[PDB]
Amino acid sequence: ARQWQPDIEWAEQFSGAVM
Amino acid sequence: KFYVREPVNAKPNWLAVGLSVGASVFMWIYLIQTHNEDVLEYKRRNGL
Amino acid sequence: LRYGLLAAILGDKTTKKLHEYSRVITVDGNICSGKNKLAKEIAQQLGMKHYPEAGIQYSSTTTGDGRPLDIEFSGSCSLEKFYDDPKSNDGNSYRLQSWLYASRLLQYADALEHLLSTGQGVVLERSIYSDFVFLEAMYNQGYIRKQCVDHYNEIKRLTLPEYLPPHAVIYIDVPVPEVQSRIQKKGDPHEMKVTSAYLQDIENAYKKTFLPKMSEMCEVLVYDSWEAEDPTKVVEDIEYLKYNKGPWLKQDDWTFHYLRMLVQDKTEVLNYTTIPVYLPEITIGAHQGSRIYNSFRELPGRKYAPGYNAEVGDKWIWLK
Amino acid sequence: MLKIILPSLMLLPLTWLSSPKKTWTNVTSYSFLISLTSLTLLWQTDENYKNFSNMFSSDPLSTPLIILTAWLLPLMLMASQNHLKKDNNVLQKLYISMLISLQILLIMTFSATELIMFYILFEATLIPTLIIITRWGNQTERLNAGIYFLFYTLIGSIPLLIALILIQNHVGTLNLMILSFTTHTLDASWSNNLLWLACMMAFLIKMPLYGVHLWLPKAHVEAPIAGSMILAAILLKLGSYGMIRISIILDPLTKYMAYPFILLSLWGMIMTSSICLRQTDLKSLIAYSSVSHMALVIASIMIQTPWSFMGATMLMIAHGLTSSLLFCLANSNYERIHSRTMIMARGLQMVFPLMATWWLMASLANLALPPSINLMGELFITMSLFSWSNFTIILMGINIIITGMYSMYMIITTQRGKLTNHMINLQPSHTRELTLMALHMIPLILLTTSPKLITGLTM
Amino acid sequence: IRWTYARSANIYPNFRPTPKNSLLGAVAGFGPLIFWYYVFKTDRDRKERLIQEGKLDRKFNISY
Amino acid sequence: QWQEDPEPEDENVYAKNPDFHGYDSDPVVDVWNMRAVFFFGFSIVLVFGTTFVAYVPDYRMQEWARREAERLVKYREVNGLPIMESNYFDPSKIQLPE
Amino acid sequence: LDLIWLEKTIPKSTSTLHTNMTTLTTNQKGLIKLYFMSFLINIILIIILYSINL
Amino acid sequence: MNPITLAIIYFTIFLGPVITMSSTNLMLMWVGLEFSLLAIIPMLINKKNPRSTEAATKYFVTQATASMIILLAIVLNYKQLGTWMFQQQTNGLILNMTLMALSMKLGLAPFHFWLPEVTQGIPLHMGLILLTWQKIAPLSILIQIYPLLNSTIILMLAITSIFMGAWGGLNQTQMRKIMAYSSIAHMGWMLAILPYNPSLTLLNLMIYIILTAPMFMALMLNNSMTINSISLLWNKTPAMLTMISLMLLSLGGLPPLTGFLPKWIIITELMKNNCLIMATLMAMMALLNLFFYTRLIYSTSLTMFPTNNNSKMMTHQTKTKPNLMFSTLAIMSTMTLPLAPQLIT
Ligand SMILES: CCCCCCCCCCCCO[C@@H]1O[C@H](CO)[C@@H](O[C@H]2O[C@H](CO)[C@@H](O)[C@H](O)[C@H]2O)[C@H](O)[C@H]1O
Ligand SMILES: CCCCCCCCCCCCO[C@@H]1O[C@H](CO)[C@@H](O[C@H]2O[C@H](CO)[C@@H](O)[C@H](O)[C@H]2O)[C@H](O)[C@H]1O
Ligand SMILES: CCCCCCCCCCCCO[C@@H]1O[C@H](CO)[C@@H](O[C@H]2O[C@H](CO)[C@@H](O)[C@H](O)[C@H]2O)[C@H](O)[C@H]1O
Ligand SMILES: CCCCCCCCCCCCO[C@@H]1O[C@H](CO)[C@@H](O[C@H]2O[C@H](CO)[C@@H](O)[C@H](O)[C@H]2O)[C@H](O)[C@H]1O
Ligand SMILES: CCCCCCCCCCCCO[C@@H]1O[C@H](CO)[C@@H](O[C@H]2O[C@H](CO)[C@@H](O)[C@H](O)[C@H]2O)[C@H](O)[C@H]1O
Ligand SMILES: CCCCCCCCCCCCO[C@@H]1O[C@H](CO)[C@@H](O[C@H]2O[C@H](CO)[C@@H](O)[C@H](O)[C@H]2O)[C@H](O)[C@H]1O
Ligand SMILES: Nc1nc2c(ncn2[C@@H]2O[C@H](COP(=O)(O)OP(=O)(O)OP(=O)(O)O)[C@@H](O)[C@H]2O)c(=O)[nH]1
Ligand SMILES: [Mg+2]
Repeated sequence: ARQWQPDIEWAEQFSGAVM
Repeated sequence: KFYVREPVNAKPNWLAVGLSVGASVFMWIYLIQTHNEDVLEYKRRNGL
Repeated sequence: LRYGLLAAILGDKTTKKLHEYSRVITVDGNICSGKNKLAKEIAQQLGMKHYPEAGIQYSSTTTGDGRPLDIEFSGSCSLEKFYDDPKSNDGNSYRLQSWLYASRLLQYADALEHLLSTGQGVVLERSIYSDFVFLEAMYNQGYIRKQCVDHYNEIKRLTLPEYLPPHAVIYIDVPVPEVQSRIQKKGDPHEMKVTSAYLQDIENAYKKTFLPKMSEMCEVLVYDSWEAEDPTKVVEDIEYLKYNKGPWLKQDDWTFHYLRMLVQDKTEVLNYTTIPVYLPEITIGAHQGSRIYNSFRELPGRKYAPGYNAEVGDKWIWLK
Repeated sequence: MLKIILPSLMLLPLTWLSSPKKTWTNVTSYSFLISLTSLTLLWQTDENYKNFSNMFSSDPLSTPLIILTAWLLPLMLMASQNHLKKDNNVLQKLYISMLISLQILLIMTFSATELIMFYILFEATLIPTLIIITRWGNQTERLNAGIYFLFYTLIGSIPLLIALILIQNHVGTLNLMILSFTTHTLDASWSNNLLWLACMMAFLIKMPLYGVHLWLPKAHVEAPIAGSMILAAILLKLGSYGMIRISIILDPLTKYMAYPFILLSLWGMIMTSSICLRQTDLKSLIAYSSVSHMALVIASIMIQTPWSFMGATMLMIAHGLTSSLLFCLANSNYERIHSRTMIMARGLQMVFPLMATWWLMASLANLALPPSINLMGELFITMSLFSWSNFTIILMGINIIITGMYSMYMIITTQRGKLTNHMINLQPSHTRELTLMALHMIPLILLTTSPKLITGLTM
Repeated sequence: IRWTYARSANIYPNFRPTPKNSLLGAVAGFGPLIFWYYVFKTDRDRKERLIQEGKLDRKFNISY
Repeated sequence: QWQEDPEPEDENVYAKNPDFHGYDSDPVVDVWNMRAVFFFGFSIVLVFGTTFVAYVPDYRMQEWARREAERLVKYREVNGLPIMESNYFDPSKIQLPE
Repeated sequence: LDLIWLEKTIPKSTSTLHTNMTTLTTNQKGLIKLYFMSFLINIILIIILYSINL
Repeated sequence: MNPITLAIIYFTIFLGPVITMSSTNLMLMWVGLEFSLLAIIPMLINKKNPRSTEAATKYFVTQATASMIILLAIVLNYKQLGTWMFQQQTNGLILNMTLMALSMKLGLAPFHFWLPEVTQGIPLHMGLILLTWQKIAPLSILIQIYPLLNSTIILMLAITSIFMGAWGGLNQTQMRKIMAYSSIAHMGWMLAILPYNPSLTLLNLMIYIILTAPMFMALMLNNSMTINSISLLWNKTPAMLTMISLMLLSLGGLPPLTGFLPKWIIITELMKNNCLIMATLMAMMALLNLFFYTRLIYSTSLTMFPTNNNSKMMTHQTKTKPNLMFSTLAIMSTMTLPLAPQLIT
């Protein structure tokens, strides 16, 4: 295995107007 | 040369270096003189 | 003394430097329409600096040692792979286009900073104002997605308005049947696979969007090929333009000052091309991204800021 | 202590100024030589504790813990060396720095002479530890484990800060000797009941007490190896060390305020032990094993008898070495198949006969085989808990039976049966992996020959 | 992988409180804890009662 | 999809170096790292650390207190005194509430 | 117990409560008209509070 | 703007607080509050777009209304006592109206709804000025009358500000709002301890300023307004992650960082006065700050968010920022707890 590092889906949760 | 665009820090800023070192020497010499003038003043005011 | 407010207040002002040939000229046209030759003789005749068309490696050759970098450090895109497979699902096409806009945007700032700091004029082959013609061609042929076009228009909207436009635009009109022939007699095996329907779309964007858009702010010169084949004829057409429109009329010392602070700060120039909008075409995972970043920093002269690299013979580090 | 602390502060410049090919050798060589110097603390020929200054001082409770911390640093460096081989140089030196920083704070935490100084150091350990679990953890869940670890501690620790300030605003000082020799009996008013919980919940969360323990199985299951080693061996014992230190000033409210927590520990330990029977993840099975051992430590401290303290101190040191040995062993498989499932790899004794011996000895320490100090703790905690009340033997009898099952079930499942022959990547055990186990087990055997060194304050 | 994930990371998302769960957790949670409280409290009250009236034989007991 | 490295493969640590000890990929750095752990770990700490702990004398007065208890159990038996008094502090010095 | 009810009661309900509050008090319409209208309520409450303490 | 305008406008911005701070008379203190209000306005609205114009408008009508209320207090007091300074004999209601107006000027909740929005519509460097230098003038007035302030009003405002600042900041993906709510929460701490020990309000202000200054400077390095923008720092200025993380933990009050000292000493001094309940809630809601500061640390230094292709050009280029002040303020704002006894007194 390899260390999990954030993907596109993970980062899109900080992309909105609010959290 | 190596860089196509010559670096801003191509050579030392001798003005800053001498000024940078100058202040440091001055502050240590002033600091040390001040300390002795305080230990003498401290002793003299207190009978030691 | 790096340019700044104190440099301007002590005398470094642009309006003194400008003369009649302190102009930005952009030579436009289709593929193999003679821009290279014409742009090189406009600059030589008028005493202007020539900027060859910004390519994949434009920013490799303006920094460091000026030598091309491995393609992973320089955009991870291939013009040759665009012509071999324009619809590959590895996102090459829009990666190539997005990278080309950024490099053009940087060359424009390099060109403008030269203009405003010395007064010498510049000639550029294409620019950030004509760059979109290639993008529109890709989308019409299905080579990129609609989301890629949105991401391009977003970056353009955040970077293009910051800058002054060219004084003059020198379009060279070459019909596709002649263009398609020139590409064939050029030689490059990959560039010969270009579809003529793609070339036409480059020509339609030019005449239906670029030229009407620029005539509202720039002196536009359209030359058929035979008119352009004698560059001296074109330069005599440039010596007598009046330049009576566009933003350059309303510029003073302190409008130039703040434009010069923008274009000398290359991270400020490129800032908005890197916005965190997650198109799979251009997004890079941390693993690949960190591998590349670390390999790049082990390159000769790239490990530390320019002037502090002992490998490439820098001196007096302990005093800089 | 400044001769144990200052040389340890020098492993940080030594980490950064060493060559890329010398960092791991140099630091791990000098870590051993620092754990040798900490043995000077053991030179206690009298009944007076060692007071080195107004800041630091060592007791028979803080000396075993201090030494266990210093000895664990070289162990964790060797544990972290093979899963960091693919990182660039600055990441390794940044990992080594976070481990050293955790050893420096931990030593200062056990040697501090004042409660406020204990609290700050006791809170500073969250930073290097949060960085370790999150930056170097493996799964996506490491982000939720850092939050659970950070805010269980902090929520418990804010009331403790309040209570410590009230103690000083009333007594004038937080020095542990002065508070010992001037302690006044507390009234049984409803305000002191809350002062008691304020002073205790911080440490009862870190143990952890049953109920508020869900941070531990989350933290362990996702920390890198050296994250689990320090967590299971020292950071849990911050709770125990704190409760012993501060419970002197809380009398007589511990005679009744402790009932809810003796009951959560005694019942809670059965709940956690029985979990280890049905736990599908090997690293998770050990983490619940820790929760059920600390239950006895909580229960024995709450009754404040010379035997109960003596058993808890022995069990603190014994659990420190044993749980760490188990995590290292589970890691050794994990660094081969990159799976934590306990049933995935089986029959490993066929190809790792020596590593299967360490498994057996770790497992026998966990189920407290006489004469190991694991039993001495369990046995002296039982003796005291029996005198406290005679029906606690019912619950400790059960927990002892369950503790045998999940210890051997752990060994039978992974080391016996047929080999899972598709695992062609079962490389022979490294010399490094075997040294790591010998370093855990030899001290544990030596401490059994000289139990006097870990009897604590009462004995 | 599916089995181990179904039995850990996927339990809570698929848990909905109901009357039978809530009663079961309430009884499972505090049921045993209340039971033992009265066993120990009752025992130690009988022990503290018998030390005030001296009716205990702590004859050779000197460790606790 | 997005640009991303493929997952690195399953390497055999013994393939190239059959005497790999577990510490380093470079054989020479690798053996000296094993040697250091064994020397400072086993020859120095465990041996001398164990010795230094075996010769700490009179540890916590476990030895003095026995030597002293024998002195007291003798002195008190010959002089007819009780082996150990019920009260610790002399009742003379304790002024009780009236 | 551990996987469900001990999560639900402590860590999960604490995160639910505070997410609930940060949602109520952060969804403001951005209208200065409404802000001053609340600033008006605040002022009256201070007047009332001080009034009943004379 | 040309150098004459900057010299005039930046001098006036500096002049205001110095007039308020050096003035014995209340009308001259009010005058300094006007200088700051007037001269900041052109700075805020310099970029001239729909958002900075709304920001400069919301700011003007808020701060002008608060100014008129302060002036009413200064004038009702001159009617009552024939003097231009607040006395022990000043009417109680005169003091409370001054407090509410000044808190409206500081941004203390519940008079806070303007601050996060104004900070959002303006450039980063003017957010730095607005969230730092602009707080000294209203605070210097308050510290001059701390024997008179009603503590019940002050503690309700501080408790509100610590709660609203925590809850507000928990929901924000815009960095400039995270800084405004950070400010609101810290002003709660400065204000809670004001009527008891005004020296601790100056310690908490100074430590907040030297933490908030480099944090803005860090965001001004790449002009990063979002959590996703700041997540690219590992591929843009990775040298910055070590000190961004500590400053964020330091802003969070975590030991053993300098930012623990202000909360710890305020709590200590609050309980010297028997302010147990308020102190406990304050410390318990300061925990919520650390959560959304931790979430930021997760996105930047403890993980690597996906990066984009065009960021490779960014690396070929050379930056001339940050300056020598960022490093000086970063170290002092994090590694100065061992000097705590020299900071409190
Ligand atoms: C969820 C978090 C829980 C918070 C826990 C905090 C710890 C609890 C502390 C005990 C409760 C407060 O303890 C309080 O101490 C103060 C002084 O310190 C005393 O209280 C009293 O103090 C003095 C007299 O001493 C009086 O003038 C005053 O009016 C009154 O407050 C009482 O002793 C008790 O009311
Ligand atoms: C007696 C004193 C003890 C008090 C202890 C209180 C500790 C408080 C811990 C705060 C926990 C915050 O918990 C926060 O929200 C939930 C908790 O399920 C986690 O979130 C997780 O579960 C939720 C379900 O609700 C999912 O939406 C999410 O995808 C998943 O990651 C967050 O990743 C964590 O950040
Ligand atoms: C007095 C203070 C004591 C409490 C201390 C504060 C601890 C923090 C608790 C509040 C914050 C946790 O808040 C928790 O955030 C998680 C983050 O996943 C939210 O969960 C969210 O996860 C992801 C990303 O955020 C979203 O895609 C999802 O839809 C949503 O559920 C939870 O709905 C909320 O419960
Ligand atoms: C920044 C603080 C430090 C500086 C301290 C203040 C002293 C500054 C001295 C340098 C002054 C230069 O400021 C000078 O301003 C004038 C207006 O006044 C500008 O001049 C402006 O007005 C003139 C009027 O004839 C026109 O040409 C035109 O509208 C415009 O250029 C100059 O372009 C600038 O050179
Ligand atoms: C006694 C008198 C006291 C005088 C006090 C002076 C305080 C120092 C003021 C420093 C002001 C300079 O700080 C400010 O820098 C920022 C960059 O961060 C510039 O701001 C810039 O923002 C972005 C990108 O950064 C650009 O698109 C914009 O056009 C430009 O304004 C401002 O043009 C400059 O004004
Ligand atoms: C109380 C104990 C002390 C606590 C000290 C806090 C230490 C800082 C913790 C936050 C983490 C620092 O953040 C860390 O930054 C370094 C370089 O700065 C990054 O380092 C890595 O990435 C960057 C580029 O991406 C490279 O320059 C570097 O060589 C590489 O190893 C790590 O990926 C990141 O995790
Ligand atoms: N997709 C894409 N291709 C581009 C872009 N700019 C240049 N190219 C390609 O890169 C090559 C650049 O050469 P050109 O300058 O356009 O044509 P030429 O052969 O050099 O002829 P002249 O320059 O006019 O003298 C062409 O083959 C173009 O297809 C672009 O913005 N997008
Ligand atoms: Mg070309």
